[PDB]
Amino acid sequence: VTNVGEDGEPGETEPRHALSPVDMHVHTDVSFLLDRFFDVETLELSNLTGSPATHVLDPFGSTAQLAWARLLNTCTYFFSDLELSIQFKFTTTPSSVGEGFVWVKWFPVGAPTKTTDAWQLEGGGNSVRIQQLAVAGMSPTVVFKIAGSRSQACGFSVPYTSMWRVVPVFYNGWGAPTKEKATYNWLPGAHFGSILLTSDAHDKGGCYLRYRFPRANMYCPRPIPPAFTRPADKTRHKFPTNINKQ
Amino acid sequence: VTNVGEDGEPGETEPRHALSPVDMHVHTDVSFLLDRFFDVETLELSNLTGSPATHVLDPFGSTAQLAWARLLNTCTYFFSDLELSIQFKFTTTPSSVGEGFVWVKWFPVGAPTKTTDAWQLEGGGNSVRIQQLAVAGMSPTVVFKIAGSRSQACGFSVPYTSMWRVVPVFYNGWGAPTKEKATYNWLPGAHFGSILLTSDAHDKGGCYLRYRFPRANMYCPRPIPPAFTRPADKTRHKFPTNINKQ
Amino acid sequence: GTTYCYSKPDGRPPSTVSDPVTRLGPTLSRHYTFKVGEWPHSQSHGHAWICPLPSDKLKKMGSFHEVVKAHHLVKNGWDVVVQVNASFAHSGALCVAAVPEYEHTHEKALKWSELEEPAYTYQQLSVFPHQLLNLRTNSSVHLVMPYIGPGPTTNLTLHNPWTIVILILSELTGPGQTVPVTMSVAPIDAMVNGPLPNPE
Amino acid sequence: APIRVVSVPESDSFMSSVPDNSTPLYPKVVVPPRQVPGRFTNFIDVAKQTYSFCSISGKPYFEVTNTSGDEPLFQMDVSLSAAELHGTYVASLSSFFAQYRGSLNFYFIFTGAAATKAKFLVAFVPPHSAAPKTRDEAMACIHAVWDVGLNSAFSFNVPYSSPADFMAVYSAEATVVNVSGWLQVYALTALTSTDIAVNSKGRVLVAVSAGPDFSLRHPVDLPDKQ
Amino acid sequence: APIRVVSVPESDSFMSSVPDNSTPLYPKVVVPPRQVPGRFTNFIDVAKQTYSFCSISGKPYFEVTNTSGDEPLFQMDVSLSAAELHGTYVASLSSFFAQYRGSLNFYFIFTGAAATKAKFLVAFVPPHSAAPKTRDEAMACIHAVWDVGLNSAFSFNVPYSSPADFMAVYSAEATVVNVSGWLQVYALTALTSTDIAVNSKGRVLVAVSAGPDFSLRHPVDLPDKQ
Amino acid sequence: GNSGSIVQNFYMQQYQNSIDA
Amino acid sequence: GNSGSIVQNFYMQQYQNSIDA
Amino acid sequence: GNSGSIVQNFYMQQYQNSIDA
Amino acid sequence: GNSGSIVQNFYMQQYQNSIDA
Amino acid sequence: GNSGSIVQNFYMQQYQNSIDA
Ligand SMILES: CC(=O)N[C@H]1[C@H]([C@H](O)[C@H](O)CO)O[C@@](O[C@H]2[C@@H](O)[C@@H](CO)O[C@@H](O[C@H]3[C@H](O)[C@@H](O)[C@@H](O)O[C@@H]3CO)[C@@H]2O)(C(=O)O)C[C@@H]1O
Ligand SMILES: CC(=O)N[C@H]1[C@H]([C@H](O)[C@H](O)CO)O[C@@](O[C@H]2[C@@H](O)[C@@H](CO)O[C@@H](O[C@H]3[C@H](O)[C@@H](O)[C@@H](O)O[C@@H]3CO)[C@@H]2O)(C(=O)O)C[C@@H]1O
Repeated sequence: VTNVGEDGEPGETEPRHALSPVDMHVHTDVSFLLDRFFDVETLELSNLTGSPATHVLDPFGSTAQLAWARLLNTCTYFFSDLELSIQFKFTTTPSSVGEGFVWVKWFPVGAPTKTTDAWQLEGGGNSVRIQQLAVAGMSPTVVFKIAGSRSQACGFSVPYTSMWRVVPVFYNGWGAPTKEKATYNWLPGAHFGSILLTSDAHDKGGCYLRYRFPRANMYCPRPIPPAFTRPADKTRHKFPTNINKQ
Repeated sequence: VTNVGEDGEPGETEPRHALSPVDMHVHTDVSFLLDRFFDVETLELSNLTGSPATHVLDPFGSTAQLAWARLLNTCTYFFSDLELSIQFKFTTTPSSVGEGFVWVKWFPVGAPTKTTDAWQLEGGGNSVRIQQLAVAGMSPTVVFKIAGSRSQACGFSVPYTSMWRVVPVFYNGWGAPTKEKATYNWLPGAHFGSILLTSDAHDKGGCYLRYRFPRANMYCPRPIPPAFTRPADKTRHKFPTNINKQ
Repeated sequence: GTTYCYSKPDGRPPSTVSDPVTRLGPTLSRHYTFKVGEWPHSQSHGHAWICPLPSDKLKKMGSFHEVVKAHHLVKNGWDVVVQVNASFAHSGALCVAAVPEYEHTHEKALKWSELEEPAYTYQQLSVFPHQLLNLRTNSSVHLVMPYIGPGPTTNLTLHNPWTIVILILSELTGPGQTVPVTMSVAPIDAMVNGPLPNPE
Repeated sequence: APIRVVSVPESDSFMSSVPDNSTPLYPKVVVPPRQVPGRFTNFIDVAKQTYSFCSISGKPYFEVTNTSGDEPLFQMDVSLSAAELHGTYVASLSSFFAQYRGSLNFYFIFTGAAATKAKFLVAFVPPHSAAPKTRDEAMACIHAVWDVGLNSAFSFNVPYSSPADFMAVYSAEATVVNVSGWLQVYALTALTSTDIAVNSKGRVLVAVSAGPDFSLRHPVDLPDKQ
Repeated sequence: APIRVVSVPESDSFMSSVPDNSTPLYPKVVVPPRQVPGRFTNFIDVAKQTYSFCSISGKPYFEVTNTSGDEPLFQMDVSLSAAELHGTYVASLSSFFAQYRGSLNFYFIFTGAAATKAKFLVAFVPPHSAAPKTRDEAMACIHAVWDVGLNSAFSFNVPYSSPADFMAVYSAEATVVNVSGWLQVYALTALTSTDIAVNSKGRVLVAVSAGPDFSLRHPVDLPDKQ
Repeated sequence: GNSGSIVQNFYMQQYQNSIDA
Repeated sequence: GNSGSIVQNFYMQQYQNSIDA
Repeated sequence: GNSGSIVQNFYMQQYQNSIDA
Repeated sequence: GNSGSIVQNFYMQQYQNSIDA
Repeated sequence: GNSGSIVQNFYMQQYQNSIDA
């Protein structure tokens, strides 16, 4: 009612010569917010021998206060490719590992799994056994050394493997006929596939997972979790910054 | 009066067949004088654990006899992008650090700040904790190793972040409603943003800040500070040089 | 003669307010005229009258004054004319200037006052938009400054961008009396934002 | 024939935001196509074309009773890190950044029964003084009048007023780019009702959409919860 | 398929003036526009289109009294690291470099009261001999005459005379490119005044603008204060 | 979105990433 | 001003630095 | 089949591999 | 005289060396 | 004879080897 200002008048609000543009919104571009490296996870290695476990690239669980945590929670359905950096930190005296040969293998959404030592390198007694799937072949293997290695890390790009045209970050259903608990918001292969780190370290070190999700596609906006306690009435939420009264 | 020479004549000066050009002034080009690396500052690191402090890229204070000190004092308002080099020097016996993994993170004009250990890498007991914001993500992280690292330095470019279309290197006003001391020539976010260096060194080392300011834009010339004591009457100011009586 | 502070004044309306904008007709931002001070025979060089515009003296613009009272921000230039009064038997000169974010003021901010500059400054004061008042030549310095500052407009209650320096170059040499300085500020291209409430 | 190369000083450093990508190790993957509706492109779109519901003492509405006068009914420090925003979309989206910019639209939906009527002065008070405390105090400022019983819902635009080309998504001890003012709804009259024993009060929901000129910048990582 | 490369000997060295830039880690930042007046481009411009005020015994002027003759009134070793320059813009700007080049303009503004008059011989004396000590000595050289009471201000151009394609911004124990000569103002007559009990002396300000052919080169870092 | 180098296509559009229908 | 290589544009004008309006 | 770079032809088609008739 | 590569102009003719009038 | 790269001419035909008349 009445609209454009100055007259005390009922529905009549005042004028607003709305703003110009700068930045063209671009930072809030879902594809851009997601194409960078995130420190998601931290895990330890496996000994070259034993009958070890594969690890799963599932950045959909969350709960850890991390920005990329939420954001993936912001949408119902997601699709993007993957990109890694694995860094391996030291947890003892760095002079313990002279070699430090690390085997890594990537497993695509839905690959077979049981592995036991099965490859045997020998030479001058002693002789090493690497893992049955640590080996090089079909799924990409990546071997790197950490011995003065100016950056104890390795890295690469890996495609959207799932058999699902998109991934439901939420699922009002079960992924199995047996409607068991655990099988709730599940639906199998709703992730990026898996990896196996294995080495004569394993002890002496932890890892550093890092994902970069290029080509981000987000479908169906969802409620965006608060992330901070509710401040008191009629007040602000004061925080420490690059600004502030010095 | 009279002008062009030879006649004793009053206002009449003599002739001057003014000079040619060479160098086209170009060195005094504000954009060029500023696009190089300056050793501005020197600071120490922070332990991977504790509840540390961010550092502020404010090259506007000055007082230190450094050329780039003045020059930034030569103008009222400034704008340029930033560029860094961080070198980390050793302050003990270089054989103390076998690893020397250093986490750095850059914070844009006006970012949140409280950080405590929050990321935990584990593997074979011991286990490391890095900083809550040392982690990789939104603001750029840079991790480098200093272990034989042929150049113990790292480096990168960072954009003009401030919310101010330009930065007042001088401010006849306050940046807060509470006209307190400290809040004088202040006005928040009148700088480049901040950084956090953190590592299993911290002790064993200092740092080496270096800025390069590309795209320099200087508005309103200001008085240019003298930099040397006032010499005696009718004399010169003799100095040591690449010339001089040998 | 008319000297411009960096550029003629723009009547552009603030790049940073979707908020409703009242422009000030001259008849509101009228003209104001006060006495700076009495340049005396003793005041050795390097002295000066700081006139940071407009504050301190803002209570006295009694009309322009009024609208800037009940309004959050303003963008405006300044037609300003400093007028020393002296005979042809006096000697000496000053240099009066408009300075961008001038500061030293021993935080007696936005209050006009008196100081003694460091020297490298009076020597280089002229590096700003200034004019010479030479007692054997003229008796008036005239300048016009435009809105200026980090923000596309500011709060005159917290920040004064423009500030007139009235510097003493050659001491007042001549008849025993003093030479009264004076100044007429009148706002150019005034523009306000956000009316504040009622003083109750 | 070998190329002549110099190893730039940072050479073996990592850096988590490289504008470039890593080496592929599983090529030739063609992906299945997706019809799946509502793929959003940019976060500002849902924030603009979407109303969030405010936060006051825990509920998303404010009350009018058959007794009120000039006591301000709704008040908020215009800052993203303000209270009455805490619950909302816009506010929470902005946590993902450093600087915000623009006007915000408020939607008040009076929800008292049709037998009921009332009026309010929604006003915006510029960040100077020390905050008004009565209608007759705010009235001198930007405000409009809402007679519930003309529109049962109304929109009000909290403008962007600042020397600040951008503003602070992460506010704190009052700075010059920390606050843009105060939103206040006051009670113009009180609750008139067919029968005051049934309808004695009214609940006006209050929602927040993002402003058309609204924008966000400089993505940031999360500090310690607080 | 890998390229064949040889690691040039300096490979992991730093070097602080690389003609090239570092790797970006925060792209897509669009900056707000700036109207803000008086953006200078090159430092020689303000130095040319701007007068600085000289330095003599602490003050920026020299005196004439009702008693003077040939005693030289103003004298300066033409070098940037000269005394009477110490305070000024041009001089201080040049500290930022190694070599200067060209003429400099001097502005003398006589400021004695209008009841007053006087004259001077401003002269420039070439860097050979051992410096003149009386007007009748300098007169044989480049100079003009200033009758204050024709112009109350006058300009005088100290030329560039040297086998030196460039000159020394940092002078010292007398070298061939260390000095270009001597500026001297002498008193042609003395102070005539309507009434000598009131006006007995006069103050001529003396300012220095940069020469049109003036230029600077080879940016340098600051040595120990001295 | 965020891929900005020139060498970003050092590898093919086919090899590098994934491809829709 | 002082950027003089060829590889100076290895990265984009958009990514590398900042951009005015 | 699986050779996808640009530099894959850094070496010649003649030198690199084998050649049929 | 003796500069013979292709990359010899990796840097500009302006930046690399000196320039006559 | 056996020179087969592309970078084989990284250096000039004049600088690299020898030249007949
Ligand atoms: C995938 C697989 O087959 N794994 C088997 C490994 C691999 O074949 C082996 O590591 C290839 O390098 O081999 C295993 O069996 C080997 C083991 O029994 C050793 C111990 O004597 O002998 C190996 O054969 C010898 C043979 O005895 C010699 O005559 C000579 O030919 O050399 C070979 C090997 O160099 C067996 O292949 C193993 O022990 O791990 C079985 C794994 O399942
Ligand atoms: C941002 C954040 O959440 N920081 C919290 C960290 C990180 O979640 C953690 O470093 C991720 O690697 O974790 C903190 O809490 C962990 C701590 O209590 C340890 C000690 O027992 O347990 C961790 O959970 C274990 C769990 O007990 C096991 O069952 C199994 O699942 O492994 C996990 C971890 O590998 C807690 O998450 C921490 O101690 O720093 C709390 C930080 O705030």
